Amino acid sequence: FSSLPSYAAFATAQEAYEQAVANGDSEVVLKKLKKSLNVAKSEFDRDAAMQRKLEKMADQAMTQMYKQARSEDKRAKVTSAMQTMLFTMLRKLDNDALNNIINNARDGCVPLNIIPLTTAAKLMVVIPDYNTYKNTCDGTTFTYASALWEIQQVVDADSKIVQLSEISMDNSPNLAWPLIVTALRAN
Amino acid sequence: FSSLPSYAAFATAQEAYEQAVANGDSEVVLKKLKKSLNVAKSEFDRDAAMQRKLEKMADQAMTQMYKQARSEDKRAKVTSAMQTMLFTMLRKLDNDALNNIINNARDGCVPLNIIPLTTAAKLMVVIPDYNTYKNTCDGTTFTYASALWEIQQVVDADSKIVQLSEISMDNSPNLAWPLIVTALRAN
Amino acid sequence: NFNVLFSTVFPPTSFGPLVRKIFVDGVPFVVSTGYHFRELGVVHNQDVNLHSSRLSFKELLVYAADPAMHAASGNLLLDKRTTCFSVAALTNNVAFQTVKPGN
Amino acid sequence: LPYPDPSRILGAGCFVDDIVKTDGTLMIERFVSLAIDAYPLTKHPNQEYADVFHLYLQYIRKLHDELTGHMLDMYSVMLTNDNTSRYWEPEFYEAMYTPHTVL
Amino acid sequence: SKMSDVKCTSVVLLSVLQQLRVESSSKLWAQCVQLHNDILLAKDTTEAFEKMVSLLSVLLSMQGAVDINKLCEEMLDN
RNA sequence: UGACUGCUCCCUAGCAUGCUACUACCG
RNA sequence: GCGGUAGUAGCAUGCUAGGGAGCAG
Repeated sequence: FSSLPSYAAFATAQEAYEQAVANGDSEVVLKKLKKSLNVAKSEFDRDAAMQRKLEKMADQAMTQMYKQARSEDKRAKVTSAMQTMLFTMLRKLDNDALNNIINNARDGCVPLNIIPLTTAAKLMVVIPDYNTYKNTCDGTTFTYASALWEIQQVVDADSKIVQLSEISMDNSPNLAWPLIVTALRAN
Repeated sequence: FSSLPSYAAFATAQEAYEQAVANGDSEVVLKKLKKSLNVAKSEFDRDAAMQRKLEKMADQAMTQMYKQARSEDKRAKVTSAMQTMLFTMLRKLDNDALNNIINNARDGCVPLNIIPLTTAAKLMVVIPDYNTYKNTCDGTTFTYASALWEIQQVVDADSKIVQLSEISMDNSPNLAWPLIVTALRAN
Repeated sequence: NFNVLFSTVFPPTSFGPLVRKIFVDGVPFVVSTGYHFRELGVVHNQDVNLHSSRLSFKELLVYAADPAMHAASGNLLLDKRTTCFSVAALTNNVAFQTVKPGN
Repeated sequence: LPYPDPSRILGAGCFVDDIVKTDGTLMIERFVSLAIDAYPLTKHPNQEYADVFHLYLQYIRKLHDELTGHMLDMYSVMLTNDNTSRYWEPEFYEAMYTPHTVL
Repeated sequence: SKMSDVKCTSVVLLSVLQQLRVESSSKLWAQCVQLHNDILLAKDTTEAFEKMVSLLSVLLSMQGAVDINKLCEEMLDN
């Protein structure tokens, strides 16, 4: 309140009225002793009820503008994370076996369900039981999707390496059974 | 209440306006005094309501604090507590099978698998000492989990097939006593 | 109603997004530019550009959400636990998720 | 009036998700929102159903004597029971099933 | 009574067994979840006290993990 | 790891209205 | 003697936001 431009009048009117109490004041000067700090006090309160509103308004943009900054800084951290993805899932397209089906296409459009089926290098087979295993993945090589795949690893549900000799007809009760066979393309 | 700095105004003015009717005076003096009582009374019924709100407010922040500190000691001690809960609850059930496999597995006779409920139901426990064997099983009969099993094979530490006739507080000090007894359920 | 009946005659690998190769600043992307519905037939997108330079925010949200790039960079999958058609395996391991008891 | 299955309201106070209701004093609002649902069981002709509501009003008081008595023996704090007694009286919950909506 | 005290001790027995990382052997966690889901659906206190021996024996066959002696001399069953 | 909607109780901060006393100028 | 005007404190209502929790499909 030490810089409000209505402190001078209030201060002076207080001094004139209050400080001059000991001195004999007649009933005519008493009006000046009374109706001089009055009105001035009203105006000061008016000069303080507007300052309090300007302060709050001000401290509602120095908070709503930190939030406009925060979000743009964030908008630049996700815009650079999707970019770092769509350029890492691209360096992975064996562009000899992929430009060989987009080319044999009538216009260059192909179904998406035949891209991993004809242009992939690895196969993952998930097998529930032993009966399913001998009709799908018997031996070290097997044919699927008009191709030939050679087994490379057989992990299990626990993710521990199984060998192709632990898989018997009677040792089967001793394996975590969802078995995951990883195979590579041949030729 | 008391002890508030603004309290020596609702005491002097309260005492004055008070005594003022016995001695008495003009209506002017009475009005003057009342317009000092109310002028320095609002100052009391304002500084003893703000406090009235701070005194209860304080006792809330210092209660959320008590909750954020008991709920972090209730979560950091989960392990130690649920094991105590379980054994306080296992004593109250007063079962017979449950109170056997617990006493047996405190002196040493723990199992090596799940206790099966079928009729073949092979079992494997580890008798640590001769007294535990003498109390539990006599002959070819074994009592465990309030059920009777028939011993089908006894095995010392490595693969030492003990015959039931040579384990008798005698030949007994000469072996590796953590045995692995195999049995099958009865009926 | 007729497409519903006539779509049971055709191979199940012909239904789904129709992809094509586009170029965004000299690199080949595979994106979806249509669809083949068992009921509504063949639908083709109206605003597809083959040669672009810069991707905005509204053009990265439509390229990350599409299954065209996730299922063209993952491994083939043959899942015998289910009888539903299976497309691809996005990683090298299969995730098994359980449910805990109550308190 | 609608009323629930008693085994659903009883079994919702016994089984939860840790720190939730493995300590009732840290959340007494869970049991005021479960006694609102159990209120119309007080009118049931079966007296084993009408007891599920009086059991929830007796536990909310237990959880309040403890709370205002656990912060007096470890921290010299004294809570005032003014405007807390409404949650173990059967008139805060009776007003949720009467017309002339409030709040 | 007695069927509600067994149904609450098998909820605390599969939480002790879930905090000991028995979830990392999916050939034994698949039996413990079947002995706990079966006790909760039981309708006799003679065929739920025998799946509580199989389920409890999983904890007493896990050696070092739980100190049985300390936990039984802790103002409990002696 | 934690979807879309709807209802509802409790606590805190801000805005306007409604009967009063206090101020002060003005009638 | 009364009315209007501008601040200040105090008690309830409705609405707009944030936070925690409960139920239903």
